[PDB]
Amino acid sequence: GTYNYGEALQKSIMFYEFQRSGDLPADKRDNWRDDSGMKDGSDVGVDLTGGWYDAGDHVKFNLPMSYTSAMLAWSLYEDKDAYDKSGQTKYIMDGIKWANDYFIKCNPTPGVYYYQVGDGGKDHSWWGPAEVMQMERPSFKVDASKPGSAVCASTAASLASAAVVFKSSDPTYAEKCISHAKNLFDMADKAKSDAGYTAASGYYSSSSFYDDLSWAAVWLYLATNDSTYLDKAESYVPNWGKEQQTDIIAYKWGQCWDDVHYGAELLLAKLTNKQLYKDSIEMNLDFWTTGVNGTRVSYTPKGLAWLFQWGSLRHATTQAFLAGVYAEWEGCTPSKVSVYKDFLKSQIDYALGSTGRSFVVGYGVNPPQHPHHRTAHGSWTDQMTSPTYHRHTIYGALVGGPDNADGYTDEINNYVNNEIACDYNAGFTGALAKMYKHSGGDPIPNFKAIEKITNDEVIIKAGLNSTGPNYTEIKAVVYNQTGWPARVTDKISFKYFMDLSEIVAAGIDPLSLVTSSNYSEGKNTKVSGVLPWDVSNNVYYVNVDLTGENIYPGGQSACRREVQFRIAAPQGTTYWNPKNDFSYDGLPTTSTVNTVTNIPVYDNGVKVFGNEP
Amino acid sequence: TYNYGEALQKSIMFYEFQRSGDLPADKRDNWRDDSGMKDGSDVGVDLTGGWYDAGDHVKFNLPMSYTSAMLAWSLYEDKDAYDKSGQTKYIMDGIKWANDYFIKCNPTPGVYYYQVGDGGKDHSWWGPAEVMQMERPSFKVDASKPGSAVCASTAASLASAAVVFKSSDPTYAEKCISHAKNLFDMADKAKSDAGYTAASGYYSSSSFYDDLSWAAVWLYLATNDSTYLDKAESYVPNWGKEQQTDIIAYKWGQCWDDVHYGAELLLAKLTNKQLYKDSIEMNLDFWTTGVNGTRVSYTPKGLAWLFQWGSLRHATTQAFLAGVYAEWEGCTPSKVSVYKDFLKSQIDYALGSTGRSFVVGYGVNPPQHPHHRTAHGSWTDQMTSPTYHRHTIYGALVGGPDNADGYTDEINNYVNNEIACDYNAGFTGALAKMYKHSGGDPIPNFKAIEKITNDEVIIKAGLNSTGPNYTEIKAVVYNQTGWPARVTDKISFKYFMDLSEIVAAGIDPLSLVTSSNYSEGKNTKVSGVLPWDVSNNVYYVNVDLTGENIYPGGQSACRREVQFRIAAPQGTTYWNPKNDFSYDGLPTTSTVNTVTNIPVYDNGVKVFGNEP
Ligand SMILES: OC[C@H]1O[C@@H](O[C@H]2[C@H](O)[C@@H](O)[C@H](S[C@H]3[C@H](O)[C@@H](O)[C@H](O[C@H]4[C@H](O)[C@@H](O)[C@H](S)O[C@@H]4CO)O[C@@H]3CO)O[C@@H]2CO)[C@H](O)[C@@H](O)[C@@H]1S
Ligand SMILES: OC[C@H]1O[C@@H](O[C@H]2[C@H](O)[C@@H](O)[C@H](S[C@H]3[C@H](O)[C@@H](O)[C@H](O[C@H]4[C@H](O)[C@@H](O)[C@H](S)O[C@@H]4CO)O[C@@H]3CO)O[C@@H]2CO)[C@H](O)[C@@H](O)[C@@H]1S
Ligand SMILES: [Ca+2]
Ligand SMILES: [Ca+2]
Ligand SMILES: [Ca+2]
Ligand SMILES: [Ca+2]
Ligand SMILES: [Mg+2]
Ligand SMILES: [Mg+2]
Ligand SMILES: [Mg+2]
Ligand SMILES: [Mg+2]
Ligand SMILES: [Mg+2]
Ligand code: NI
Repeated sequence: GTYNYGEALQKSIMFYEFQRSGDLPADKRDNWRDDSGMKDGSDVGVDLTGGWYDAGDHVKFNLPMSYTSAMLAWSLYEDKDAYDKSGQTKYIMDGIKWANDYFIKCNPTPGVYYYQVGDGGKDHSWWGPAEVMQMERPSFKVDASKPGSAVCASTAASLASAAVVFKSSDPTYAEKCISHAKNLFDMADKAKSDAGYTAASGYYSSSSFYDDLSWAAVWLYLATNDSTYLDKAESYVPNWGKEQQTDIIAYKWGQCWDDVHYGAELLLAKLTNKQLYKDSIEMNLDFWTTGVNGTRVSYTPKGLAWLFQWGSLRHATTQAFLAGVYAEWEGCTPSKVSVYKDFLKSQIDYALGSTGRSFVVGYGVNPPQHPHHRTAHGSWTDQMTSPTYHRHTIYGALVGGPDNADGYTDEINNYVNNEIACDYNAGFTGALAKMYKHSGGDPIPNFKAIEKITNDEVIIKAGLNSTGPNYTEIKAVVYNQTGWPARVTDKISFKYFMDLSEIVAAGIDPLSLVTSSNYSEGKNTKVSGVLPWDVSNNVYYVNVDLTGENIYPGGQSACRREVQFRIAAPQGTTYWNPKNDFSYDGLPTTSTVNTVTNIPVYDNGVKVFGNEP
Repeated sequence: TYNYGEALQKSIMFYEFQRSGDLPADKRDNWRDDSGMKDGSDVGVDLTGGWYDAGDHVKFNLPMSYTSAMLAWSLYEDKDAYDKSGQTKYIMDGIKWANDYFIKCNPTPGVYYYQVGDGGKDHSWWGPAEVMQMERPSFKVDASKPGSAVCASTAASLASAAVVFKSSDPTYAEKCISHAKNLFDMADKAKSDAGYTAASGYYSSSSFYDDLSWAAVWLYLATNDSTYLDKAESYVPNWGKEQQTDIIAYKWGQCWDDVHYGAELLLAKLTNKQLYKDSIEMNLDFWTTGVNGTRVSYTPKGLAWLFQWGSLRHATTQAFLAGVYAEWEGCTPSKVSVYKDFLKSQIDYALGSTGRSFVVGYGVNPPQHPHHRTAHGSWTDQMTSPTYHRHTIYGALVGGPDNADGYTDEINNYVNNEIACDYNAGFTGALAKMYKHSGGDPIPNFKAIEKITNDEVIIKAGLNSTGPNYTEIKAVVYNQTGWPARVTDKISFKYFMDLSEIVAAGIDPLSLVTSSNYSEGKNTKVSGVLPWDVSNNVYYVNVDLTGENIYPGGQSACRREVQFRIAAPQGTTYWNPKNDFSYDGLPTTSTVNTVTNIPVYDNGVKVFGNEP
């Protein structure tokens, strides 16, 4: 049971690059993600482009998004040596900056914070790649009158933690992050309410904000060194959730997007050395390991600390991270250090392959093949079932995980065991960095996700629609099956080649033949008259132009354009011979079209599919 | 402000968890059992019983008798509090538990066993009382080797017990008196602690005239024979004085080593002489308002702090004496409220006035790591494992904070976090008085039947070595018993296989060869292949550990490793471990892990794992 923690780490970081929204950098290392959500914020007149899509959807939910970047920054703060040695420092910093540059955009003026872009209902009702989304993507904000303490504080924490890890390499950016972190924190602190945080209801409803206030205050303290914030962080503790039948700080759950008091108390213990926080975090970690006060988290037969049905791996690997960080602190109860470090490894190893298979996409043995993800799947027909395989490998994604009995099924709509999301990989990345520091495992040098194109991106299918002594009528259908990256193809055209030697010999002008279209989709489709290709050899063709048609891989009608065209010799004549026409050879009889390779398709004049005579 | 009745109830219960010997069937806990069952066997005397002193298992009669004497004093002073709280039965059972033991320790006139167990050997092992393996020698005093303090302290315990048992059990009261008289005679004739040596380093005595007066006072109350009152008073000029003065010491407090405080309090009530009234009030004043420019230290949060060791023990004991004296008609009127305020303030500090309780299993945020072997319940002779106490020793008052209220709840801090008999003695009496004054209902029908929080007996296994014709298993059984901790000498386990392939090969499953390369216990017996459910071709290998002295008291002690193999004829290739029930999930390495398909039995009863 040996696992390459370095490779797992580099892939977990790369996962977020695949989640990026906005104007993607020229230096990206994949060939399947491209610009998307480019009009984000346009509905309110604010540039809100950037950030990460939440899960297998394209909504930008700022609570889990900010929780994610705050956790990544925490990891970099605790283990920079791991990121430097593994050569991954540059990549995680770029990811941290990607999320935070967007949060800065979301705080355009003091007192205003945009916390979501996209409508859950509108976004989830379409199954296709991010690059060609066609639906409205509304922007939502909170302010003094419509407060969002949890999301504002979670974002302040992300910005503040970003400042901590960026201060050394670029103080100006760190300074800017702190400025926005302070405003968002003040908004959250004064309001003490999530009343205005409504667009995320049912997706990321907030069940607490005092935890976020402490978490944000702790990070502002670390970024500014102003104890004002440390006092504030401690002041919220009495208001944190407690254990039902006692008056003790809650300890039977774990660090997650909705509950960050575990991370806050862990850091408060390290920063103040106060018994209360040491007792609290150890009660939580003990519950996750050896058990405490006659209570322990459930464990699957195969060794996974199982909190509950949704994202079991997410919870276990996040706790593994906290256990690892706390175990290295001098204040940790000496007798628990080994228990905590063993827990860190056991849970991470479960995710990586201890049961005989990996739960990380594109990593290890038998990794998940069908994670619930729209863009990685790459349907061009708005169907979760087509194609029957994922066209892209979204490296590093940690799936939800098995049930309490280690039961797991790899299906695209097992939206409970196979979901993937930013928050699922956040603590995981931190735990991996800690294990790499402990046990190594070499990352793949200069790793990239430049995929081989596995299906022809723009094709054409054709068949004989009608025939007569003086004519041939073809039914052709062009299909946009683009995926590298998925894209609108509005400059497509195709050519139908004929040998008109028989027309010339009959004493008829080959360029005089009547071309026509019985039917076609698209206001712009244009069928040319007969044009010369290689006159010396009597080869001519008909050009069918679809330029202007916004064909995109987002539905049956969307991805295609059918065009029926005919070429006719004079009425009443019988010398027309389609049998010596290049494009007629092997042409499917009947109108039941089949893919053909002798009716070449061009993209902006460049042949991309099929052959010429 | 606090529930004094519940506190009182649990403080009494504390002693039940300290009990050594053959425990009663009416026991209200499921984690303590018979222990120290051979106590006295080295001298041919049944010396079983009594209370273990602190977080250890030595029976130190000086603090033990001080404790029971103080508990009886409380019952004598406040029977009405015990009756109303419905705890009378429980404190009387405790008082009798200690005194029945002291009686056993006085087997013949002039002979007194004052200790069972050796501090050095007892403290060198960290585990539950029920499975102690070390020798526990008995020690005695007699005319040639005297122990005046321990003999008189025991006489006081027995005589005070007689006073409170006289009404309900006059015969036992007489029994206690008979023995009290003999031990006091021993102490009075000898006037020396020269032979009291086995407790050196733990409870060495620094005075015995105080014990002589304390015993004489109780013998007088028990017998009404003026002879004893005269003796009690005759020892006063021999009590320790305050340095450079002829003043009876007043700057310390009532405790196992110095009982002149309790003796003078009682002598004041019994004789009304000014000498005694002045002396006890000088002590109480020193502890409250201060006196002659001197006063005990107080912590910022209100704790009268006497000494680093057991600060709570001293403060709550003085609280008890203050309460008793304050109620007496002879107490200076103006000091009555002062003394009663002190009683409440010191008790409230112990119960939770600083924001947390210093009483195990009581109030808000009580101590979780008291220095106590059996409550912790380690099965590996490790103070550090497990990292939490497997049992809740209700009522135990911890040592207490430093002079700045600093307190660290950790198992290894035996100075501020140990618990002991004497720590709860005066405490119990002060609690009875607070209950009488402010109430607080005890918990109805309270018992300490805990849920089993860890599998008491488990087995871990792994694949030792394999082959095309065999499977070799390495398994380790572990005794992690705690309810109660116990020797598991009737343990066995079964390894199940499906031998359909053997039958199909024309071979007799019962002919396969079983063997063992390594075995930890000398009684380990690995059977040949046996039938279990032949209808489904299920056979098994039975591994019997019966006879093994497996106990929760050490890394090697609690476990037994067994490596066994089952093999088909050499050269054959039909052996298939995959359809074997016990092979499923088996760690494919010599590194073992907890498994649930190799069931463990205790006297034939399956206690861990599943069968096919
Ligand atoms: O009281 C117990 C603890 O509850 C914690 O709160 C829980 C809450 O009780 C529970 O219902 C949700 S389930 C939640 C899941 O955690 C998210 O990861 C998941 O995300 C969805 C997203 O909503 C979808 O839009 C996309 S398509 O898929 C992702 C897949 O993950 O949504 C689920 C439903 O909202 O989790 C809460 C957090 O753990 C409290 O935080 C804790 O304090 C207490 S003790
Ligand atoms: O000089 C001032 C007064 O001294 C009194 O005598 C003191 C003595 O000087 C002092 O050393 C001890 S400290 C002692 C403590 O009292 C015990 O309760 C404690 O018990 C230990 C036990 O020894 C261990 O075997 C077990 S595992 O743990 C328990 C934990 O409590 O041991 C401590 C060290 O031996 O206290 C004496 C009594 O107060 C005189 O009695 C007094 O007259 C004078 S004025
Ligand atoms: Ca929260
Ligand atoms: Ca032709
Ligand atoms: Ca003495
Ligand atoms: Ca078999
Ligand atoms: Mg660009
Ligand atoms: Mg570090
Ligand atoms: Mg603790
Ligand atoms: Mg019995
Ligand atoms: Mg079978
Ligand atoms: Ni598949």
